[PDB]
Amino acid sequence: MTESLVLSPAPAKPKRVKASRRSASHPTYSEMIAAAIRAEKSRGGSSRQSIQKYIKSHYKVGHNADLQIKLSIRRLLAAGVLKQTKGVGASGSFRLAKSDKAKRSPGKKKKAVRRSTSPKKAARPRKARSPAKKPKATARKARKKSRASPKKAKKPKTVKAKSRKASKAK
Amino acid sequence: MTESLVLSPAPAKPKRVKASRRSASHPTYSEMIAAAIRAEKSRGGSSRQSIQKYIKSQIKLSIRRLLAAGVLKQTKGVGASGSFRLAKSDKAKRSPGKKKKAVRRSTSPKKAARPRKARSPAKKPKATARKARKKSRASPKKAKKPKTVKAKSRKASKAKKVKRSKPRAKSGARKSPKKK
Amino acid sequence: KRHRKVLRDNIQGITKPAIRRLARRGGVKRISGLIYEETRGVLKVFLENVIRDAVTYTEHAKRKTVTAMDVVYALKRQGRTLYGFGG
Amino acid sequence: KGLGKGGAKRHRKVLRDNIQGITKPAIRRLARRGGVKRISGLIYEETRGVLKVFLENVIRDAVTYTEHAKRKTVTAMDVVYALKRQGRTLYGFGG
Amino acid sequence: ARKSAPATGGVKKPHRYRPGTVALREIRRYQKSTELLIRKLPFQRLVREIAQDFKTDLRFQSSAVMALQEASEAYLVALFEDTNLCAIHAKRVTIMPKDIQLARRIRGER
Amino acid sequence: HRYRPGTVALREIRRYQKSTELLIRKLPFQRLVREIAQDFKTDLRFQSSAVMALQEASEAYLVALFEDTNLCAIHAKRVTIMPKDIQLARRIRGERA
Amino acid sequence: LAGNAARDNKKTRIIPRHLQLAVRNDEELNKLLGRVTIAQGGVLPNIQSVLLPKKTESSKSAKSK
Repeated sequence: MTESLVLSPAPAKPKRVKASRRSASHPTYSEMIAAAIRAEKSRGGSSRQSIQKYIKSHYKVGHNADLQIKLSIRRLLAAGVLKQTKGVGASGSFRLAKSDKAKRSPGKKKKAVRRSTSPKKAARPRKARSPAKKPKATARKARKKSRASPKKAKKPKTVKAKSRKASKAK
Repeated sequence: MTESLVLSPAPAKPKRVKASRRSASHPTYSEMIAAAIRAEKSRGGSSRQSIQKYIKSQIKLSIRRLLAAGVLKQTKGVGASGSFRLAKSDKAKRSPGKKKKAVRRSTSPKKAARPRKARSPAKKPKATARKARKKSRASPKKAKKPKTVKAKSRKASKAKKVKRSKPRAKSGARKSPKKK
Repeated sequence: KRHRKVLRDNIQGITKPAIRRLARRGGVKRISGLIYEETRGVLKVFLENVIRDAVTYTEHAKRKTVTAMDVVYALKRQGRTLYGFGG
Repeated sequence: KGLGKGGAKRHRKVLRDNIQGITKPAIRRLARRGGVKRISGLIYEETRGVLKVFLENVIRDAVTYTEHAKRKTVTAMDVVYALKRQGRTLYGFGG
Repeated sequence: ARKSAPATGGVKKPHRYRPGTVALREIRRYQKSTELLIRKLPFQRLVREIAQDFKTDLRFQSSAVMALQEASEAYLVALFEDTNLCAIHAKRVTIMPKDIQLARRIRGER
Repeated sequence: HRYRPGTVALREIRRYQKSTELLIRKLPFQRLVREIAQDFKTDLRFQSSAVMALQEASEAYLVALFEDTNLCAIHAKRVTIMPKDIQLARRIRGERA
Repeated sequence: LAGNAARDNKKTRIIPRHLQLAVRNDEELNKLLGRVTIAQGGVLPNIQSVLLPKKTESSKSAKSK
């Protein structure tokens, strides 16, 4: 039909121009779902809210994208790209389809840092009490007074055992 | 769990250190090769010996573990060694794939082969412009000047629509190959 | 009685570990899912053919119960002979 | 080109060539009759051994049948009896 | 102390009793004893089921069912002998259903 | 001009199937038949019909075997038929008995 | 021959298994009485070499994988 390849692209051309180009400005048309999957970091990406909040940036909108999202996801599970799991409290469970048997019950696995913000609690009785407990996020507490080791820390850092003491004495 | 409880003293007392202030070093058995793959500077993927070089700062079991986790998609080859790459997700279709013979987007030529099937010729998987439906028997040096005459006969609005339409295909031609 | 007429209902639910034990008796170590269905089918086809001679022998003798002797006659006709159940 | 040039043989029979007379083209036609596209180089020697075993089993009964009849000629009736018992019953030789 | 035992919750296993070891243990036992692997009663129901369609007013003796079962079990085992040899010829031990197609075709059965 | 491998085989497949002929040469077969029976019994005579009957059974047995070994090759991924196929076919068919 | 198999089995009585033995071990006694089913006769321990991998119980490649 002419509507799909001649008429409709004409008004959306400026939106697509502002969208992804060779300058790596944005993800492509069929990879926004993959972007949602990698950025979700949860048990399952919600069908509506998560996808909207990860595609909130500037792209082809108003072009009936609220049907085009459905029409695009309607062509993804053919090659085993995405799959779904059951739930009670999630609007959607779109997940990456990979070598986890795709039929596994939820478990537990986490890996983050929380004692990384602990040595300010050691500098408090030792050095100073500048932070006032607010700046605990990643980009915060980077206003210098933020060090953990000697010069070698910026380069590949070492645990600097007793051998490093003799090396420094050298 | 001793493999992760009494061998956990190994990452508790390694002279090399990881997962500290700043991204100085990568966590063990996870996101270790992520930076190396992101800084690929290669076609098709990395190799086992090259990865041995990058890790300098159980490889097969780690690769299988990352496959099970779901972070790796690679390609198949024999002359190329290794072919290691992560999940960049620029285009998941890659249906042509080139190799010396392919079809442009496999849809617009299909949209042109559809009149072939509908009309008298009903050709095998070959697709061309409209004038072949009027004359199936054609030849170069002769089957192109009528197109220029038709373009001259048509209007500036049609010419502008022609300039505007396929730029969609210009944008799409970089999706699947991801590059030149 | 005689309330059962059609043979649509199947009571041929061969047990999976029995197939595994039968397969492992012959030296099998990895059995796929599709193997189980045809394994019953092979048994059904083999049982169907051997029983054709049994009924024909039974009807000739005007019997109501198939004896072990008739089975041996049917079995030895098809090339697979059993010993100890007839003679 | 002239003369044998190598591999020539002018020694027919004389306690030889009985089983080696089934040359490679002869085996090929039998393979092609059953329908093949390509055969390995080892199938030629194996075919001669396979054919001999089948012939040996049949002829063993045939000579036994002939001796019981107290005659020296071996007829098509004796060999077909061996085939019938084995299961490869052959028609067209019933007289 | 503790763990690294046959009890494992979210824990790496020591890679013991790999696929094949259980089979190697079982093949020795089952080939060492004479037994009827198929349960007796379901086979008795099976032989009754099939024979009823061919004719009615038909019963089976206790030895008759046993005679059919032993022949049927031996037929399956003998078939498993040929089909297993098909797998090794194809560099497999998975006895995938392509074996049964070739084994039955070679004999004058199917 | 030059026939690439496999081109003539397909033509020869469609020819031998519809033909009526003996593929084993007559003279070597007579010598083979006499020799194998010579050791079993010394003083023997062979009728022409018996030689013809033996050849037909021997050829048909090999032809039937070739069909099964062809289906043994299709079980694998190789068009070529190796001694692996023939020996396996003999065991399944009961020839090695 | 059946009595010899019983001695190896350490049981005096010829169990139908013992009769199944000495029939398949000898080809000459197998050419006779071949297409038969022995009642309550266990199969011979015929195992293919492919079923035993060995190779340090690890991957064909280097190291234990």
